[PDB]
Amino acid sequence: MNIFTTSILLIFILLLSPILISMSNLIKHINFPLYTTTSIKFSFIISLLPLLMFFHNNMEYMITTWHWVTMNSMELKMSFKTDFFSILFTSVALFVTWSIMQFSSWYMHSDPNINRFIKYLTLFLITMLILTSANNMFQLFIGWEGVGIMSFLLIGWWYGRTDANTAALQAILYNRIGDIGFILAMVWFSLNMNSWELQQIMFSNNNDNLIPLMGLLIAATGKSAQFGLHPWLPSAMEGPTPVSALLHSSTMVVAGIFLLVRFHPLTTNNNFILTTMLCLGALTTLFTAICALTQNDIKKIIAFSTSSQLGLMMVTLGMNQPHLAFLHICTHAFFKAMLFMCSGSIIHSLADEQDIRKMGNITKIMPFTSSCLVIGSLALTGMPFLTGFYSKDLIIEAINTCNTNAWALLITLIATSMTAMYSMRIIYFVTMTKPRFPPLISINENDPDLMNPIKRLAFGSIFAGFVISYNIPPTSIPVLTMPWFLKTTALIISVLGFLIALELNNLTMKLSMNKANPYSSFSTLLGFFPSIIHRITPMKSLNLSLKTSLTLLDLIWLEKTIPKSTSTLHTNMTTLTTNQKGLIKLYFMSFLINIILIIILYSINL
Amino acid sequence: SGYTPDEKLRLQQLRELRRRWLKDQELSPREPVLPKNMVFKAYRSSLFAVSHVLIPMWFVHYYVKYHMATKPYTIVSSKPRIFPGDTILETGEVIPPMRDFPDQHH
Amino acid sequence: AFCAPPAYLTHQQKVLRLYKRALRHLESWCIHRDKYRYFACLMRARFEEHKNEKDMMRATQLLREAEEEFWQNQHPQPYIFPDSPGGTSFERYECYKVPEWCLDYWHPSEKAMYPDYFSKREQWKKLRMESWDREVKQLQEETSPDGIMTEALPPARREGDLPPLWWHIVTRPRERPT
Amino acid sequence: DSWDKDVYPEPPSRTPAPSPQTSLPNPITYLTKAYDLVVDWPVTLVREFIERQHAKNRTYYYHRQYRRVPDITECKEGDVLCIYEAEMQWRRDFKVDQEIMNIIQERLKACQQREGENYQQNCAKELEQFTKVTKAYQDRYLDLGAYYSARKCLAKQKQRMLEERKAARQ
Amino acid sequence: MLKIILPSLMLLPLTWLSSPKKTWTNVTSYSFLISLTSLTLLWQTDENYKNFSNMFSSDPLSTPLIILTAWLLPLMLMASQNHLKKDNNVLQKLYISMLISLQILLIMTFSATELIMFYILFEATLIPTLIIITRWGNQTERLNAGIYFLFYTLIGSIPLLIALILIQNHVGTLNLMILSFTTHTLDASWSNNLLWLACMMAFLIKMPLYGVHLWLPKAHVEAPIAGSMILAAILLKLGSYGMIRISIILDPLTKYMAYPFILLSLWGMIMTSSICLRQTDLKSLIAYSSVSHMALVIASIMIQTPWSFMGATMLMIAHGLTSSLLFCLANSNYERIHSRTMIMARGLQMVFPLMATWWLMASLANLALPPSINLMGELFITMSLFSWSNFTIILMGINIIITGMYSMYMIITTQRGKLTNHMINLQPSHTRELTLMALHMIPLILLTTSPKLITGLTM
Ligand SMILES: CCCCCCCCCCCCCCCCCC(=O)OC[C@H](COP(=O)([O-])OCC[N+](C)(C)C)OC(=O)CCCCCCCCCCCCCCCCC
Ligand SMILES: CCCCCCCCCCCCCCCCCC(=O)OC[C@H](COP(=O)(O)OCCN)OC(=O)CCCCCCCCCCCCCCCCC
Ligand SMILES: CCCCCCCCCCCCCCCCCC(=O)OC[C@H](COP(=O)(O)OCCN)OC(=O)CCCCCCCCCCCCCCCCC
Repeated sequence: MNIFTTSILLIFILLLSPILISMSNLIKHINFPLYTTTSIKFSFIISLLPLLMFFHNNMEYMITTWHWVTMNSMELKMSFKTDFFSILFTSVALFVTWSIMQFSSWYMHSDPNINRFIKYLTLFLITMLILTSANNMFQLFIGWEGVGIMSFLLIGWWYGRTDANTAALQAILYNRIGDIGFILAMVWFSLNMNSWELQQIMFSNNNDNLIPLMGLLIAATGKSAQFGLHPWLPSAMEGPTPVSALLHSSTMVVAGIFLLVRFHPLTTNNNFILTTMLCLGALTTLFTAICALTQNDIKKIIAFSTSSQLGLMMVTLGMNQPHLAFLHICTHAFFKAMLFMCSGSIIHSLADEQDIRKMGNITKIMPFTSSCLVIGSLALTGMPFLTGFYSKDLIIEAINTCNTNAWALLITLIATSMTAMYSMRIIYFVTMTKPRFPPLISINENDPDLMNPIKRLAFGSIFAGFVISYNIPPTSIPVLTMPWFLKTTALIISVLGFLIALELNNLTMKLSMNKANPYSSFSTLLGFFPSIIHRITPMKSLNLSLKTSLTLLDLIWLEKTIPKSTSTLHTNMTTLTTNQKGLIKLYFMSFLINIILIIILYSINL
Repeated sequence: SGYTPDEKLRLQQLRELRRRWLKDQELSPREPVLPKNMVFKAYRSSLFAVSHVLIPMWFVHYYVKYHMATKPYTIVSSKPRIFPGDTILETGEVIPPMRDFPDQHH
Repeated sequence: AFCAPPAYLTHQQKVLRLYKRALRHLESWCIHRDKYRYFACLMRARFEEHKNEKDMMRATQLLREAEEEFWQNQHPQPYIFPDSPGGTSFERYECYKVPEWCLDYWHPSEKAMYPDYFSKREQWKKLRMESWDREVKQLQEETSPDGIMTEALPPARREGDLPPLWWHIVTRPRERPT
Repeated sequence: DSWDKDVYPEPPSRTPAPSPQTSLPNPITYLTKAYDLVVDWPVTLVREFIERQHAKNRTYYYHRQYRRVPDITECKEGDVLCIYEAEMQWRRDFKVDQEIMNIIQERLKACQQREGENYQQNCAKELEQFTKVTKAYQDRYLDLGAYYSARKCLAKQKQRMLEERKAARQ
Repeated sequence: MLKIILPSLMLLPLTWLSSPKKTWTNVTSYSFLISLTSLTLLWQTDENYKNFSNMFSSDPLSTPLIILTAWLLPLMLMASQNHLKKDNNVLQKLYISMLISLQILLIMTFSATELIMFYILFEATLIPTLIIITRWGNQTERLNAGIYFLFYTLIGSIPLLIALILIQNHVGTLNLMILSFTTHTLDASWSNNLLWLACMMAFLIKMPLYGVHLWLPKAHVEAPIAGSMILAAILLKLGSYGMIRISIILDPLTKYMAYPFILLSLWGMIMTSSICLRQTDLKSLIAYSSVSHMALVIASIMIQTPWSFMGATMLMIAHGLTSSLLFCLANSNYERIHSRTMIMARGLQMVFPLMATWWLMASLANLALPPSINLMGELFITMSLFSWSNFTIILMGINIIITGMYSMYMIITTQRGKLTNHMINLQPSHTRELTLMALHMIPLILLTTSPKLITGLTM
């Protein structure tokens, strides 16, 4: 009971140490990226210890380190709920972030602010672990907003780029709408259960939770970039590739899914919330796969892939399978970390060149990166007994064999087939065909700082799903008695998607121009959602602001009403009263009028 | 059409001055004027593990045992899984096993 | 970038710009090099077959129709070079493009870190100080009393002289400062 | 442990004895033994040194107790002296009731975390205690406003008792 | 309280008797010592209130305002001692005397136990800020700004004086504790409605309420840096403190009389946040942000919930600190480039990295980043407003979204982006102004660490 808490708080202390070293004025004498990478790997080992403990005895922990404040009947205390979810996500996030730190040390070379980059990544990791391990909703909010702000900074890393600043701002905007949902849920729970503590939420499981669950759904939509609040993630690909990987591929974007997993005991008793989560997740995974079908930037392709997988997790939460959603969080974190790392190595080898139309022959010119990219693509599509088998195929079996919406099921299967399709698109246009890059070959992937984190993520993407799923305590009883076409559905549609995409790519190889179609235009232009919404809503909002509020109210009508009208009235009155002619004849006639009026007033008053 | 002689001569002179400026951007070999390795396993990981890990582990363990366990509901854990046939360490009793399992088909 | 745009684009310049943009979008559609070379030779054949037009009113009409066809058949996501505007690496190092006048505000310790560079900087400053009066006189002489004025600038026309307004061109930050 | 099980109840732990079927060594047992020998021994040594230093310099402090001043019900209106004394006593009791509610809520949270999967059945008495003390707190302190006072609490209690008496007529 | 009032009084002979080469140093050091002395009011180990004398008392609400005033005096001196270097010695000492008199009168106003003395010190604080704005302001419009400020406040405060004299005639003493104990319930007639409006409209003017907020943006724009700091960090909070003090004797008709002002506050915070979105002046943007935050404070005080009162106190302290910090950063840029245009200076992150860090931290405080006391106050105000009516969450959410939008827009357009390389007159940084930013940010961190100090009367 002491070693467990000591390990958790030692994770947090080891994460906080490079921040103090950064502000302690000895960075100029040490190797700060290497020191931080060693800090992350030691944090990962010290987090492996409670992973083993929970795999042994399934101890479920709640740790109240520090008492912050007491406000009448609400006792705000810094508490950590060390769950299955907290422990496993902490270990996976630390392993991924170790790979990310080493890859950042390789990739952000010849960068004057590499120490600031590493410090920002460390701050994001600290806030992400706060968000993951938080026991109360206020501390959950602290981690949530810290993660959002560090995302803003890391997207706007190259702050001289206007598009980067715009992407960071719109990520802040969509996340703030999610924050509005989060605040609605938090306020409802404070008013009706007198705490933000998860234990009193568990005691709130037995009544109508429609308003807080709707607020949590809005928060999850904003954070996980579901439909309606999606485009900030592919916009957020504007940051550097390690930022893209760690933030928007493995750790930050699964926070809304983690929030709904956290509040799944409330969610199981509300059928409307489950149905709308299922519909929303199916819609966003179909839409994002369709958008990913015709993209050209490789980072955009894998970002829309990330959004499609988040939609799949939202579908899994729409069914009463939160643990499958968390397992898919872990497996997808491994896949997207290694995929983004391989894509970043491709980009750095091709000199900051990012779209697939000027790539090719990668299988022969970059064999290690091509091998790991193929491994990641196969494990994302769900090749058998890789890390994607133990989450994605169970999700497909559950959605086939449980009572759900028919159209959501159909578009989920179509989205899985299209996931295979865009993975084949990546494989074809990058690793296959003839070279299309500029002639000067500057490919050099022989750095151990590049090879070793990709190797660790490859070992993860091969064996981690197997190890995790065989160490998971049995929960959420899967069904296994199904017909053959409901059992091999995911494998069949993945193979069909690969074959269809291969045939389409060979048709593109065929020497003939075809007329463009509205389906391909809709897919390439992201469903017209960014253009239409990001042009009509900022225009209406800012035009309403300037043309109504500032001008019409403050600079025109409030001034016309109170101060200028008062000054005008008193100026008119003082002119009317000081318009005297200076004639004592008129003055004495006025005095006579005054005398008569006084006599009349006395005579009527009596 | 191509360059005018005006713009061509201006670009030539500006580019020559740019060459001179970029050449002057170089650094002299004295620039800038600034005013126990063993092996990685035996030394480099050793002092780091004993400094940044072991001493913080000491402080964290001290705080956990003598300032958190001394408080009532600070560290609360769920009850352990008790299966039939287990012996309770604290109480000393053995709970009875289950029934006869009539199905032995698989 | 290094040349100022004129008052208007002539017809030949508009046609050449259309040709280059059409080839770029054709390569964005074709992707593969052999397919691109085939269809680019076809596009060149179209431009060659409409090249010898003498009416020039029909030539402007053909340019308008070709532009309409291009806007109908353009790629929604054309290929952009990374350093080109709209690209991924465009304006990436503007955060590092520090202007040269912060060395004026540098502390004497930081100047003492780099003696030779600051000596050469002082030489450049003295050259700028003399050349400014020389070039202001030259620009006053070169300005037309009235008429048409463009953004082109004269060169140095005498020995021992520098082109006018050369400072912000010569001492601009590098494209890869680090 | 400065706390007592009378006000922070805790069921006795029932841990099962280890029954290792496998022949593999337990890395958890190895790491706990190493962790004890490396960390727990020096920490308990320095804590024993600190405790013996405190025993060398031992001091005591007491818990202040207030006598019961007369209640506001026997205070004449406009007599600000006894009204002030009763108002201060009421604010003191209000703060004590806030901390009582904090104690009950902390006890309920501890019950929920201890039971885990069986909290819907094994925390029945904790939830009943929480519900009863919440109902009493709402009857005595709810809807008073930001300027809550003994006079407002007395007026609310009088209104509630009048409603109860009128309901008891029929 | 006299042990704080007397040496603050003795600061004036120190100012007028110090050498011209030692005046700033001596007054800054002894005002820091004054603040350290004022920290002894936090020694509250009992539920009672520290009634020091028959005319001075301390409160869990009055104490943070007094400490904030005593802390803001040396920060005002440090902020204002740069634009007075090309200034006459007697004028510099007069400016320091104006700041010291403001601090003295504000401390006495917050520590007052009698509402007529509160009103006298209210107007006494009205005088020297008008003098500062009119005399040491920069543009032509400082005279119109001073007139607007002075007469908005005066037309507000005259019916307050009439109402205070009426309540004194009805009750007998106009002492705060006596009123709090022998409060009588009003019978809700038209005379009592007018009495309510008379005793609330002065504080609503100085808060400022929406529609009558027009004095604030021009006053803050035309004021010097110390005047903007003292205005946005103390005087609006003085209006809120007056509302909290006077609202205890207005039961029960505040329950229905609060309705127009809550609507005005919510829709006005939305409108002013929109103005911040479309505003071309940085000090105007900060002023309208202050209007929105004080509208939140107005709504909390009107709904009269203990959560609302605590959130109001926390937002008062937090907004005072962060608004003074934002004004000081904007004044640093104004002393650099001699302009207040929002879009003129853009790439300042490149040249001023540590100042950009201060800008980022100030804006994160402004948009209520957790776990700061800004978010504490805003969150508890939101909780109380949702308890009052569940549909207020829409207005709260819109306000939060636009708040984050204008804060991050300010950061991007002032720090991020390409550098305006024509601004050759960018001096690196002053240790004085970096110290000023640090002395603003650190108390925010400490109050975030211990938020029990600024909870206020209710908890
Ligand atoms: C900043 C806003 C300024 C304008 C609004 C000010 C408040 C508006 C509502 C209150 C009325 C005006 C102030 C009255 C102060 C005294 C209140 C009081 O004691 O009430 C109880 C008293 C009643 O006395 P009583 O309470 O003893 O009643 C006796 C009742 N019985 C017999 C049953 C026991 O109300 C009045 O006497 C009010 C008379 C007001 C007449 C003069 C009004 C002049 C115009 C006012 C606004 C002028 C400035 C703005 C001009 C335009 C600018 C654009
Ligand atoms: C089956 C069911 C289906 C249900 C579907 C439901 C759909 C719901 C949709 C809810 C969200 C709608 C509003 C989203 C607004 C997003 C605006 C945005 O971020 O625009 C970004 C844009 C620039 O970005 P862009 O042009 O895309 O890319 C740059 C490339 N050069 O522009 C900018 O960056 C401009 C800068 C910001 C300007 C100020 C914006 C203020 C907005 C205030 C909004 C207040 C009301 C919010 C209401 C939310 C309700 C949910
Ligand atoms: C939503 C809430 C709604 C309810 C509340 C409404 C009221 C809110 C508070 C009132 C605010 C009023 C503000 C008054 C000051 C603004 C006017 C002003 O500044 O006018 C300036 C002008 C002189 O300008 P000047 O300087 O000469 O020229 C410019 C350059 N040379 O000045 C002039 O020309 C004349 C100025 C006259 C003096 C104005 C201030 C005193 C007003 C006295 C009011 C008396 C009320 C009773 C009247 C009799 C009964 C009806």
